[PDB]
Amino acid sequence: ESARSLGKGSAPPGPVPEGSIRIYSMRFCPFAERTRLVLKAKGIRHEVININLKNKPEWFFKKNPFGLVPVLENSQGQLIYESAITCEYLDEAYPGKKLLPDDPYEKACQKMILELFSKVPSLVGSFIRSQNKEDYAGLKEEFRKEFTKLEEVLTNKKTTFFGGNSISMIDYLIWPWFERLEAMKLNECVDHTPKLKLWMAAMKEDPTVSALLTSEKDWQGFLELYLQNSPEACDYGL
Amino acid sequence: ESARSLGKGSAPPGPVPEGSIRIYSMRFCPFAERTRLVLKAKGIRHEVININLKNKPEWFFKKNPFGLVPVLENSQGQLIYESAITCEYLDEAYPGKKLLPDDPYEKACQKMILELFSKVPSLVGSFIRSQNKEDYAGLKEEFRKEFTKLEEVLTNKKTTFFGGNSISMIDYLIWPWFERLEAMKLNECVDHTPKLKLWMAAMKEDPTVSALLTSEKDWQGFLELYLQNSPEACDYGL
Ligand SMILES: *CC(=O)Nc1ccc(Cl)c(S(=O)(=O)N(C)CCOC)c1
Ligand SMILES: *CC(=O)Nc1ccc(Cl)c(S(=O)(=O)N(C)CCOC)c1
Repeated sequence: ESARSLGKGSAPPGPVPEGSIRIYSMRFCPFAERTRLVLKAKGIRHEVININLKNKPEWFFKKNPFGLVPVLENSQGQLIYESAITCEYLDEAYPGKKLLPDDPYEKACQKMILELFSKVPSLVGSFIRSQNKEDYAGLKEEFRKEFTKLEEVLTNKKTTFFGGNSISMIDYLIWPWFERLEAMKLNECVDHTPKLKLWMAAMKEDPTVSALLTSEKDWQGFLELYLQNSPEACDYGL
Repeated sequence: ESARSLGKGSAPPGPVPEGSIRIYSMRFCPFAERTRLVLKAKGIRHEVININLKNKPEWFFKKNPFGLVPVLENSQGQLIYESAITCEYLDEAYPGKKLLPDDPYEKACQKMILELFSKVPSLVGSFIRSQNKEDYAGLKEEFRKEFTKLEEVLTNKKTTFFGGNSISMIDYLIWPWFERLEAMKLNECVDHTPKLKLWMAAMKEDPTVSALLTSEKDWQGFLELYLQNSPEACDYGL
């Protein structure tokens, strides 16, 4: 019940309490998962408001002019949007495990890997446009070309994760699209990328990843409603 | 002569000397201008190699797998690519005026403005596809819609520049597309954005901006060669 989304007609929410940060999220949004993985990895006390992205509250555009999740709002009333900006803000503003390195070059390397990854989220988009076994063969080739680039980074570094032998920001920033691969029937696309495939196994063992992972049944329930343009897609399961 | 570009058949260059950083650039590339504005604003000793982007040296893909400028290479042999990553790396790695704020929220704000700007560079692309007075009217409307978003930020802050009353990273990151507006005959697109129009006048007075500004005759010379796919476009004037 508590996780039910707010949509059109919902009262603007009150001030974020001191000692807490608020995320405007949607339970199946991969971009907002980035921000929730960081909040959990850093142990930041927070509250979640889920937004019905099919049936947005008008007041939500006061939080983010683009009308997109994720959005952070703190007790001072500051608003931060764009998933990679929300994650970096949280790593700098809060104590705990640093997810980005302090060294400028190593930090730039994490960003360059994110850049290597930057076509993957629009391919997941495009997966919607796949109607038949022919489009599905092309889609799989497109994922393979992108995954080879990430495979090369792990072969150069010979580390468990993209930022070294410990999980760091860059892993959490790319993870949500890998999480969705099995439910999209694109698991085979890591078959030519053995290190990327072991990276996925190591990610699923991470306490933070494991605490936020959605079951394939849960993601399928969402997608089917999403693809009808159902106002209930966002509240699948509730 | 010294600024002449290296292209196909050119010897791989030697190691970057200690005390210097190298940029792989192209004299009329707006993305690489971002990095050169930062190098100049921060007083960083550097050397420039200009790349013939129409006739790339094969060795240039060893600097950047994407084959794009800008690229930084330091004396340790580290490579940094993507214009916004090269600029942030330089602000963190070198002394002088900080171009990004230390406060995490104010830094996130600069990034959110960059996000507001993110459609402008592909419209400049698209300006190439404009053939006639009708396409030019549509193009102008598209620039206006984007410029209104930046106009709102200056009206909210009531500062000279996008990051406060002093010029900072965010100004240098968006400047190169405004510099090119007069030569593209898109000067009129700031006519409904009076604060953005005054921001352009303040930018042209900045010592760093003014030191790197290319004349309209120089940019026209480049564009005409560029649009023929001339291998000499990059060396216009030399
Ligand atoms: C927050 C969010 O879900 N944004 C977003 C925007 C575009 C696309 Cl394509 C996606 S998706 O790849 O997960 N897919 C279409 C399912 C929809 O997720 C809302 C997500
Ligand atoms: C470095 C660089 O010039 N990159 C680049 C990539 C695409 C586009 Cl469209 C441009 S441009 O908007 O300046 N224009 C097409 C002129 C070409 O500049 C090389 C630049």
